[PDB]
Formats: sequence, C-alpha cells, structure tokens
Amino acid sequence: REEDKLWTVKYAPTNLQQVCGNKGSVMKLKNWLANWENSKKNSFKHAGKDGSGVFRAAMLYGPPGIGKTTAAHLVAQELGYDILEQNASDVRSKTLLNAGVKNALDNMSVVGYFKHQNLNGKHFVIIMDEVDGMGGVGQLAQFCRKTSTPLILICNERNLPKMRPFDRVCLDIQFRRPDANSIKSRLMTIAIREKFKLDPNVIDRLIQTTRGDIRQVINLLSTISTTTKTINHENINEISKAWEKNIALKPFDIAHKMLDGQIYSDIGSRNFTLNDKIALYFDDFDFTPLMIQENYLSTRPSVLKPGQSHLEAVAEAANCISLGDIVEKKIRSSEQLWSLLPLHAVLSSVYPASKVAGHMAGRINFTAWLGQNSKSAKYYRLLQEIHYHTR
Amino acid sequence: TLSLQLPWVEKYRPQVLSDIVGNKETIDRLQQIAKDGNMPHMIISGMPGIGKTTSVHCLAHELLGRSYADGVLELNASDDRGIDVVRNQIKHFAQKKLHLPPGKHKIVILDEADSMTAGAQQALRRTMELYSNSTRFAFACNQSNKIIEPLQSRCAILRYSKLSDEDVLKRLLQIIKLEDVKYTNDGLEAIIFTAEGDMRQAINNLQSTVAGHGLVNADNVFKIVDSPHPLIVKKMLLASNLEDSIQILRTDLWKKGYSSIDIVTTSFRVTKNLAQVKESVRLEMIKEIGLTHMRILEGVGTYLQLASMLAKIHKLNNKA
Amino acid sequence: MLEAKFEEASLFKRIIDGFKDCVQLVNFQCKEDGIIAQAVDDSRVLLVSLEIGVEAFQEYRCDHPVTLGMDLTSLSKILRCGNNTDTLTLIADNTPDSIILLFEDTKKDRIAEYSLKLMDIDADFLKIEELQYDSTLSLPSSEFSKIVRDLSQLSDSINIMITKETIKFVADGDIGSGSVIIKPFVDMEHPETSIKLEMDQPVDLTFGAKYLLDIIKGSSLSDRVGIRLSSEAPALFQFDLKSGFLQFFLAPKF
Amino acid sequence: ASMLEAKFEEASLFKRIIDGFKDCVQLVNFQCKEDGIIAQAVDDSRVLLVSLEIGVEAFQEYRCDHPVTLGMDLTSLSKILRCGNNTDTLTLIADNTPDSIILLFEDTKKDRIAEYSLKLMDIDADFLKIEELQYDSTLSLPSSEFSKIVRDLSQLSDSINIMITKETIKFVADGDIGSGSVIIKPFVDMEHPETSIKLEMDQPVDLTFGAKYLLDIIKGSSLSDRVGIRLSSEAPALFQFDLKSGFLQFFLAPKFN
Amino acid sequence: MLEAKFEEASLFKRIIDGFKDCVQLVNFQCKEDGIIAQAVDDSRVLLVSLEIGVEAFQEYRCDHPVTLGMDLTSLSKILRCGNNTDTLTLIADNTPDSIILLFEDTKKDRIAEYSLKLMDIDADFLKIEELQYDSTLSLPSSEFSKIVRDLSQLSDSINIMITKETIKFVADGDIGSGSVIIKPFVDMEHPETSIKLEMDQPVDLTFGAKYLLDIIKGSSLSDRVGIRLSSEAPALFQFDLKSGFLQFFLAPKFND
DNA sequence: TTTATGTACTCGTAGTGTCTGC
DNA sequence: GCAGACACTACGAGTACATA
Ligand SMILES: Nc1ncnc2c1ncn2[C@@H]1O[C@H](COP(=O)(O)OP(=O)(O)OP(O)(O)=S)[C@@H](O)[C@H]1O
Ligand SMILES: Nc1ncnc2c1ncn2[C@@H]1O[C@H](COP(=O)(O)OP(=O)(O)OP(O)(O)=S)[C@@H](O)[C@H]1O
Ligand SMILES: [Mg+2]
Ligand SMILES: [Mg+2]
Repeated sequence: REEDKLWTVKYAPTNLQQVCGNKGSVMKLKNWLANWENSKKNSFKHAGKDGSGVFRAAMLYGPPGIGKTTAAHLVAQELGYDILEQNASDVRSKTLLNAGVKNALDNMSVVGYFKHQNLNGKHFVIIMDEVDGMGGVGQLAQFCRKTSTPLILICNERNLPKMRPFDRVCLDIQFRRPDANSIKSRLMTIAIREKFKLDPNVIDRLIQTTRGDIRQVINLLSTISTTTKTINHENINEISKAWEKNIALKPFDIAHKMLDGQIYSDIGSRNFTLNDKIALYFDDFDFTPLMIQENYLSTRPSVLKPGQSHLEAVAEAANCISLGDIVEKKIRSSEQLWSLLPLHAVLSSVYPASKVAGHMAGRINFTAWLGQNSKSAKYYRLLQEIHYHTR
Repeated sequence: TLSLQLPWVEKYRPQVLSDIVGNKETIDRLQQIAKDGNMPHMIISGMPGIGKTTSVHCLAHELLGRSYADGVLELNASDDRGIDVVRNQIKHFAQKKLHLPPGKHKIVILDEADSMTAGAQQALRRTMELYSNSTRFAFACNQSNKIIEPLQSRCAILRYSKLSDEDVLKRLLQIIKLEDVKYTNDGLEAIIFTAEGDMRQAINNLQSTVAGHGLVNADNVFKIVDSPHPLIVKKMLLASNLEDSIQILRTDLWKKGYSSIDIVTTSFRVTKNLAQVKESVRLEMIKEIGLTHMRILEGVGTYLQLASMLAKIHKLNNKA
Repeated sequence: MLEAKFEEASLFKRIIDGFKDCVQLVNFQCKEDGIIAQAVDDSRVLLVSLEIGVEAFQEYRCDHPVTLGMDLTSLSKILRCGNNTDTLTLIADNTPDSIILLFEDTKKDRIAEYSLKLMDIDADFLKIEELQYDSTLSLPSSEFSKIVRDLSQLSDSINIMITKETIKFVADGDIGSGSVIIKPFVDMEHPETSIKLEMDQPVDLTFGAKYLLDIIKGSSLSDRVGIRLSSEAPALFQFDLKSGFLQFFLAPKF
Repeated sequence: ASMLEAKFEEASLFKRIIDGFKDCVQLVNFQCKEDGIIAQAVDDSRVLLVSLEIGVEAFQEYRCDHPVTLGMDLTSLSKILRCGNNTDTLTLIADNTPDSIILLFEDTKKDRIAEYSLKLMDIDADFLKIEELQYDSTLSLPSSEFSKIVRDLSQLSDSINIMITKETIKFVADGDIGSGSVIIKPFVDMEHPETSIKLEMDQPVDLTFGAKYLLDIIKGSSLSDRVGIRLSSEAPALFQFDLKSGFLQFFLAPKFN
Repeated sequence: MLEAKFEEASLFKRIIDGFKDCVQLVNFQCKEDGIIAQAVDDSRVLLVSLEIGVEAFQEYRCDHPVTLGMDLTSLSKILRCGNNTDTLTLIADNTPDSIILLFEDTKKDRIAEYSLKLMDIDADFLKIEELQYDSTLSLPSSEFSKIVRDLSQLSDSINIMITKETIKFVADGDIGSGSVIIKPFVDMEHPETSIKLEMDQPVDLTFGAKYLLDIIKGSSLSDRVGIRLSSEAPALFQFDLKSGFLQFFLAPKFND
C-alpha cells in the first residue's frame, strides 16, 4: 500500500527506462541475456558482436545503492526468465551449494510451467546477489565453467583476492557512479509526487555528499520530509554535514590523501585535523605503513621549511620510518602491545608524509616489499636446502 | 539484606520521546516518525551516555503498544549474535506473521551493533532488503565505522551530538524538583563541568553527592568526585614554565594516585586532540610522548620518566 | 474458528515426515471441504500438492476460509515433541497469527497444548492444471522405492522410458550405467500388486535422483503410487491417501 | 588398616552417582562421617546447588571414626572412575587428614588389583545448612515423565515456568518457535504404583527456571525411578531424587521477574 | 623379480596401520627367507624390526633380494580398498621406480591396479645386539593397551617395578597416581589371557608415554604380546604374528 | 601476503548416545 | 534383541581482529 512502504521500494524502477544512469551497462546486460540462447546453440565456440558468445556467465559490481539488483531483476523479468536467487541470508557452503542449485543448473521451472506468449518463461536465471558475503568461491567458479542456464553474480569489490578466480570466467559488467541529471529528474518526479518542495541546486550537493548512492538519497529525502517538507539552499550545508558518509578508503587513495600537501597547510588543518589522519590510517593499518614508505621519495615536496632541501626532508622522514619499524616490532612480538597502534600510526604514516607532501613525481606504485620479501624467503629456503645437502 | 532502591539513572529513565533533552531536531524527527508510523531503517551513533538506546526503546514503545511483548525483537552483545545461530532467529522473526495496526511494523533492535562480525551484517543486508514491508531495523552503536557500507546504504543516519550544558542543567533541575534535595547553582555547574556532556555520569555524580553529603554544594561535589584528569593533563602540557608543569604533574596526578601509563595515554590523547599549537609541534610532541610510552610499557614506570617527558615537551615547545 | 480433530496424531506426523525433506515452507489453505496445502521447493523445481478429505478428520468444523503458511522444521519439531498415540487438534482463532495444536491422551490426562507461530508466505497461489498426460502407470510403492534406491547409487539423471508398452527405467550417466527394466506386476490374487499403463506415446523425460529420494520418502502413506507422465507438462507422483491425495510435481530435467 | 574404608558392592553404583551430577558441578566437597557420606557442591554460576548423601546401607562395609572433609574435583574423579571394569568392587580408602584418597579397583575378586589415587583438593567452603523449610507445594511424578517433558520443552524456549494451582501441575515455556503448555492432572494407580502424580497444596506458586539447568537436573533421572519437586516463592526449588539408601537433591534458583 | 603375493588385502594394511605411527617410513628388504624392514624413529630411540614368513600370506616368490624405500601414507591410501575378500599382488621389474599394486578379488571380477612412487633413500641398518633378557612376559595385547592408556592419561612418565610374584605398573603424575599390579595367571581354557613372567633378575626401568602409545597402537597384531625386560638394556616389545614377529625397542630414560 | 600471542567465530568431522524397527 | 537410523555434544582446523 501507500504511506506504509519504504520510499526506496515504492519508487523502485518498473522498466529499464526508469534507471538513473548506467544506460550502457544495462544495455550491455540486456544484449548479453537476450543472446545467451544463440550462444548456447553455437556451443560457446566463438564470440558474438560484442563478445557475449564466449561467456555463459556475467558479474556486476559497483558502489552500493546504484542499481545492480534492480537492473538484474528487470532484465530477468522483461525477457520472462524465471528468477532463482541465492543470497547471504541463506547458506552458500560447498556441501549445501552442491546440495542446492546444482541440480537446478539444468532443470526447468515448475512455477514457469504453472504460470504460463511467454516463450522463454520456462528457464532458470541464477542470481548470487552479495557474492562478497562468503570453498564457496571455488564452487561458484566451477559452476560458471559448466552451466546450462543463464548465470550472473552481484558483488561490490572485484579487486578482493577472494574473487580472483572470477578473473576470466565471467563477462564483467562494471557499474559506476551515475551522472546527476537522471537522479535530478527522478527526484523532481518524486518531489512533485509526494507534495514536498525540492530546489534544483540541492540535488547536486546531495549526490556529492552521499557519494552517488541513490537509495541513501531517497532515504534522506524521506527523513527530511518527515518533519521539514521544504528543502532550500539554507539548510543544505547542515543536512550535508549531518548525513555525510564516512566511507573507508583504498590503500592507493589513502597514500594519495596522506601525501597531499593541502592537509598539512595552516588553512587545510582546521577541518582535516591530525585525528582525521589517524582515523584515515586506521582504515588499512597493514598497507599504509608499506604504502607511505615506497612513494614518500617520489614526489615534489610542497611543505619544505625555509633553508631545507628535499633530501633533508627525505632523510628526516626516513628516520621516523625507521622508528616506526621498531615500534611495530614491539607491537608484533611476544609482548604483544596493541595499545601502541596510535603511536605507530603517527611515526609510520603521518610524520613521514608531513615533510614530503606534494604532487606525485610519477604515480603511486603498489608496494614491492611484499613481493621482494616473498622471493627472499623462498631464496632463503633454497639456500638452506643446499647448505644442508652439502654439509 | 533489604531490597535496593532503584538508582536514579534507571528510576528517572524517560518513557516518552518528549523527556529526552538535547538534539532537538533529531528528537522532533523521531516524534514525527512516531505519529506518522512510517519508520525507516536507521542507525544511531554518538558518544556514550547521551541518550541513544533510550530513544530507540521509547520509539519502539510508542509506535506499537500492547504488541511490545512479541512485536519487537531486541538483541544485544549479551546475546550471542553470530552469523549462523542468529540469522535463523531474525529470519523467522521477520517471516513471522503478526497483525499490527496499519501504519506500524515489527522492530528489530540490534542494540550495540558495532560489535557484530562482518558475515552477520552481510546476511542482514539481504534480510533487510527482502522483508522491508514487514520488519524494520534499529541499529544503536557508539561507533558507526564498524558498520559496513552496504548497511549504511539502506539506513537513515541519525547522528546524536553531545548534550549542551543548558539541556543537562534543565533535566537535572527537573530531577531535583522531583526529588526535593537542597541544591546550589555552583554545585550544579560543578556537576555539569565534571560530567562533560555525559548525562549518566551527571546523574551518578548527583547520586553520590546527595547520598554522601546531603547538600550538592561545590565543595562536596569536588570532595566526592574529582575533576576530569584530561583537563589537568591539558593544563600541564600547555604551561610555559617547566617548574609549573612539574608541580602540576606531581601534585595533581602523582599525589592523587594516578598510574604513569594513564598519564601517558591521556597526554597522547590530549596532544592528538589539541589544536592551539602548530601541527608540526604536535607531531614532535606525539613522537616524544610515544617514546616515553614505549619506555613505560617496557617495564620502567617512574616519576622520572614523566618528568623527562615534560622536560623534552618543554624543549620542543620553547623552540630550544 | 478452525477445529480439525484427528483420531490420532499419527497420519499427520507421517505426512509431515513424508514431504518435509523436500519443501521447507508450505501454505495450508483451509476451506469447508477440508484442508488444501500448496508447497514449492526452495529451488522452485518440485511442487508438492496436498489435500485431505474431511472424513480423515474425526471432526472438522470451519466458519471462514483461512490460510496457514507454516515452517516444516518447527512444525515437525513440535509434532515430535508430542506423543504418537495422542489425538491432534488444530485450532486457529479469528486472527491466524498462531495455531493451537494440542495433543490429548485417552490414558491418564496430559493436555500437552502447543502453539505455533505462522509465517507470511508470498502472494503466489495455486494454479493447478488439467492438461492431458500421455502416460499413467500405477505400481506398488514399496518395490518402486526399492528399485529407485537401487538405481540412485548411479548418476543423478533418471530418465523414464515408455518404449514397448513396458515401464523402462534408465539410470545411466557419466559415473556409470543404471538401466534396469521392470515388468508389469498385475495379479488377480493380490489387488495391492497391480500395474496398468496407458501407453499413449513413448515420451522421454529425465529427472534428478537427489530429489526423487524426497518423492519416494512419502511412500509410507500410500501402498499404491502412480506416475502420471506428460509430453510437456511436468511429471506427477500421486499417492492416494485414505481420504485425500498427496501428489508430487517434478519439473522434467533438460 | 586405613582409618576410612568404604567398599562398594559394585563400581557401577558410584560411577552412576558421580555421572549424575558430574556435568553441572566442577568442585565437590565430600564430608565423611559415621552416619554416612554427604557432598554439598555449588555450580560455577552459583545458581544450582547439589547435595549428595549416601547412607551407610549402600556400602557393603563402611567404617569412619573421625569426620573427614574430602574436597575433590569431579573431572579427575570421573576420569579415575572411567578406567576400571564396572563389575569390580570399589573400596574408598583415606588416611587421617590426607593429601589424597585411594581407589581400590579390585578386579573381580582376585588377581588384578589397582591403586588409583587422586590428590585431595583444599576446598575451605563449609557445608551449607540448606536442608528444607515450609514448602508451598510438594509434587511427585515419575522421573521418565519429567525428563521427557523437560526435554520436549527445552527445544521451544530458554525458560520453563512451573505453575501449581488447585491440584494441577502446569509447565509453560514461551519462546520463539512456539509456546508449550504441558499440563498434568494428579492421579494414583494401584495397578502400577510407580506412575502416580502425587501432590500437596498450601499456596499457588508460579516459579520460572532456566532450560540448561533443568536439563542438568534431568540428566540425573537415571538414578531414581521417582523425582519429588517442592516449590516455594521464598525458597529455591528442590528436586529430591530417592536413592537406594540416601538421596540427591538439586537446589535450583528461580529467575525473578 | 619380486612376487610378494599376499593372501589378504586387509592384512598388510593391518600391519602398516601399526607401522604408521611407530615411524614415518621404512626401507623394505625382501629376501626369499623373509621380508625384513627396519626403521629408526626421528629420536633415534625407538627401534622397529619386521619379519614376515614364507609359509603363510600366500606363496612368496622372492627371486632376487630387493631393497625398496617408500612412504606409508600413500601405501595406506592405495590399500584403502581393503575388502575382506580382496587380495594383493606385488610386482617389481627391472629398475622398479613405480611398484604396481594389483588388486584381484575372489568374490567379484572387479580389478584395481595402482602405481606407487619410490623415493631415493637407500639407507637401512640392521643390528640386533641383545637377545638375552632377564624377564620375559607374555600377556594379552588388549589388556596391555588398556593399562598403558589408563596410566598414560594420568601421568606422562611410566615406570615398572618388577618384583617377586608381582608385575607392578606405577604412574606418578600431578593429578594423582596409578599403581596397577597384575599377577601371572594362566587359564588353559583361555590361552589369550594367559600371563607368564619368567624370572631371572628383577627389572626396574622408567619409560615414556608417546612411545608406549605407539607400541600399544599395534595391539591387533597378536592376541598375546611378548614383553621382555632386561636391566640396564633397551626394552623389547615383541608382537607375535602368524608368520614372524614384530619387536619394538625403547631406551629406559632415567635421571636419578 | 611476512608479522606472532591470545581471543573469538565458524565450520566440519567423528563418534556417542538414545530412538524405531523386525 | 541386534541392526540401522537418527540427531546430538564434543573436538579440531582454519580465518581475522588487535583504539576508541
Ligand atoms: N539507477 C537507479 N534509478 C532509480 N532508482 C534507483 C537506481 N539505483 C538504485 N535505485 C533505488 O535503490 C533501490 C535499491 O537499489 P539496489 O539495486 O537494490 O542497490 P544495489 O545495487 O543492490 O546495491 P547493494 O546490493 O546494496 S551493494 C531501488 O529499489 C531504487 O529505489
Ligand atoms: N537526553 C536525555 N534526556 C534524559 N535522560 C537522558 C538523556 N540522555 C541520557 N539520559 C539518561 O541516561 C541514562 C541511560 O542513557 P543511555 O541512552 O542508556 O546511554 P546510551 O546513549 O545508550 O550510551 P551507551 O553507548 O549505551 S553507554 C538514563 O538514566 C537516562 O535518563
Ligand atoms: Mg544488491
Ligand atoms: Mg545504550
């Protein structure tokens, strides 16, 4: 009914012409699922016009709340394919996955028999929504290799190593942050439908602060309209600050934000205090010390003190990096003093990057100490083998 | 052993949304949700003791009445909220068919939600997305960082802020007038200063002072409860004379019975939360405080180490 | 308003045991004629249709048509808590939020009254079909269960052949071959051992064994089972209960 | 020779008695006297109290002149009883205030002799004089019936509420799956005297108890054919299992509100 | 050249079950007189000797002396097909880098052939210095395993004090003490439970726990196990067999 | 991805026990 | 009654967090 259903549910898209942005990705998904049967008749021995003939499976990722689930549902329903979804609320263990949709990989829809012309309303389309909520990944990959039904997966972060086996077993379709025009039009329709006034310049800031999360934008509109139906440019900053989303940050972006010269400026420190720097370090405390060390010497410094050269700043940062090494060794030892993490945060990320801050000389490189250490460990093992053999 | 009187913290817990003071906009929005009935999924966050879970309980009581015995499932850290034995519980509760008023839904109070594992929240993602028509969730966590971003993408962010002194004073005066205890404005401002916007701390200090001396005058308040040592540490670190800093250290912390590690941790927290002095100066102050922290944790805890820490802090502060 | 009195809490436990392995949520739709249950598997591949005649109940009183969507695990647990000999009595009030099923003991006096919380099943109703089936073979349930458990150790693919007017079962596949042909077993002396086949067209349908075990698990209720095969429509595994019928719909594999 | 001698007719009796309350209690404080042997032990949560008592008639021979405080550990005690043939005749042996006791696992009646010893444990907690009081109700039902009811109801809720009013026993357990309401009408039978729902009445009682603790109680149902439950609003619940010569109570603490 | 055909499939498996925990691997040495495979544990303390006869275990045809070194885990994995009727077939050709283990069943026509990899060890020392033992004891192996596990559960150190008419087992631990004494009692009606301790000199030796567990693991090899004790000498735990015997050695650790 | 204890969670497995049955 | 079937508790290996 109305007035007793969530705004993000009653205003869900009804067709593929009601999706805000991601027109290319939805179009690609529609083409892939509209030509799977032709690829099946081709026995998957060659690609199609867009390359859909080689991949019997696809996977969707993107930021939350942008329309992956809605696009999947509408694409499955428009062609009549019967939806068969597995979710994180149910078990995806290897034994139960083999005891679950494994038989459904080539069966038929009995409800499709009873429901119904709907020529292709007689098949399963399989939906692992929330793949990241996991030997489940191995079983899913082996399903992707051998499946007699359309199959897609929905996750959020491909870059995680646990979906690494999905590297070339699925037709990747990437969803991005939608452009503000379609969301602007959708909120205009919603505002004129739900009696509350909305100001066009406000949608841009709402999308900017919400970081392209349409569902959270609808929730924000509902919550504001509960007591203050009028949205103007007066309380825009108040609402943006109250509903700001403290999203976690990726290691490369962590290194970029840490090495930016503005945050250590006098003006830039009023809002981005060093407490925010500690909180930013603590997002990924295992990669930030390694990321800072490998690119703190490949920038133009912009916070050089008068009479101080770039090399002096590099040396003074290396001193505190060496101190952070000793702090970490005390942290990860038999004593196991984990109350020392805030000190390691400063000495390993904040102070060394507070002297070499500036634009990149090249670009932020992935940490190489991990690979070098692994190769050194294997070389040590082989050295021990020959040492003991010849002894 | 006579039955104990209920403490004033729990005796005067609010039962309606009107009695909660502070964050007027959030309370008014909660009231509009209460009479409207269209409760969305929300996450409530803030510093401890400012009225997070009491607002959740009051809203759950107001939205649905006699159905409160079975129409709300409350969970907490004392319940073993895991991925496996508990997904079935919320799955059944959301799938449970109970007849409500037309504009009311079942409420799942996942109180203290920042302590759950990642997999539990991953299951809760689709659990919330599926039965959004029947059940609604209410997270109440001190820190919102532990909650994953898919959960934040489908929840209404209700951030509580620390209570202003006026609202704490107003509700305190209400409590005095209901209890009829002799009070002095200096004592009340002492309670406000000691509480630091933590309401339960204010009520507990009021209890201790009332039942310890009868009068809540400022001298009795400072006799019973001590001033917060973060303020003393901030005063000590910001002094200009080294002798003054050493005297403050000794008299106010070493002779008051404060462990050295507590002083070091409080100094680190004050320095990282301080903003008056230059950023770089705070960086070397943090480095030196951390060196003293390593010395303390390695075994040697002595007044001499704290004195050396203060001496080097003054060396950096006075610019050689 | 619903008052379904059973003579003993044995046949209800037996039917719940029979179909509880495959389906996990059912929806009892109670009417004046009796009770009708519609069940869909979690994989949406097999469908269990159950209806019970009013004569099975010792007493059945109803006022309005009311639905009851339950959970098989909780219901089976509550039923197993009660004694087998007792007399079950399903009671539903004006609001179908919970049912009151209670066990009465003739010996002694122990009214182990239980309550079960209902669940909100989706809006999908029953859309039962009447399309013609080409094959209707009806053979003893026990020996059918025995032979299909014998064939279940082979591959999952279980295809049924209607060649040569003779029931021809094949359980071949990747891991091995399980082709075993059975003969009609009509006997004049024993009416319980009789096989009749329509033989309209030798249609070919294949199925899965891991579910077929769940179909054959309900063989205890009826000694007579009849596979009704169609050229296109899904297979039927009907069990003629003493009053109603309990039939399994299985979608053909492909 | 030794001051304390207690030769059981069979090791099976002591094994069963120990396994009756082995799970719910960690530390046991035996107090041997000339009248018999008693054992008052408290659970770790200090909610469930066990008061074992074995009369002198359950021993084939028994002699203990001086009172002995045998504080022990049930885990190691059960481990010691785990090894040894069950048909063998156990003989408890202890010295004058010793550091240990000696378990004579005399195989059959000759040949093999065992000398298993368990170091005595210093439990300074005195025995608690919680014997009985004016109980509001006194019911008596077969152990099998009570065990079956508790096992059935524990799957439905975490708390079992026992209500007695006007010659009727009623167990209710409201939870998430459902709410059991098992009720019992008192009766007596001359044909089978073992099954008889005896009852007494002073004032109605509505006392709730935990599920795990009640399961721990019914684990001991194998010792006695009958179990006697006595309830009061101002007293812990009493579960008197009758033994061959003594008894084994279970003082369970009800929940409030 | 090697044709060590074994009568029962689940017999050599039964032997390697005992061989698994005593030592990680053995170096087989097949001779027409018999099969010997002795290995040294990782501690160089526990000694295992193997002897297999020729009259039983089907016809044994060892044309040439063959020395083979291989693991027991893969051997057990191949021997997992241990049906009560199945047999064994050992074939070693020139350069036997991969022994083919043929399975032929009498009850069914199904056949199974697998190849076992060979590692390069070529190390085997066979020395039996002592045969004279002060006390020789025969007793049922199941009772030995029972008493050893009961005493080793209580304590980590096991000592034996052999005196006149008493075979004393004592185990002192922190939890308590277990002093089980068994007397030599022989029943002619029950040969398996017969106990005889030959008496020349009393033996008092202190042993370990894990070694005793490894010794008693192979309890099913013989109904009666031969236990030999010598003063100031390694112990000898000889397990009998239908053709040959398996003896286990251990150093009596003692620090007083 | 190394880190190097202690904690907590999760799953899987192996038996161990009582419960139905012929 | 012995045999199978059954679901239960107990145990072991693996992963991930560690300051706000
Ligand atoms: N492009 C869009 N246009 C309009 N509404 C949208 C769009 N994307 C999302 N929504 C709204 O957001 C709701 C939920 O979107 P979903 O597709 O379920 O989010 P999601 O892509 O699954 O992200 P996850 O699963 O939470 S990580 C829909 O029901 C719509 O109301
Ligand atoms: N705004 C308020 N108005 C009135 N009483 C309040 C208010 N905030 C807190 N209290 C009192 O604080 C006590 C309980 O506060 P809670 O809401 O339970 O603390 P909290 O907000 O949950 O913080 P944490 O994280 O749970 S420790 C009661 O005695 C309330 O009366
Ligand atoms: Mg989704
Ligand atoms: Mg709270």
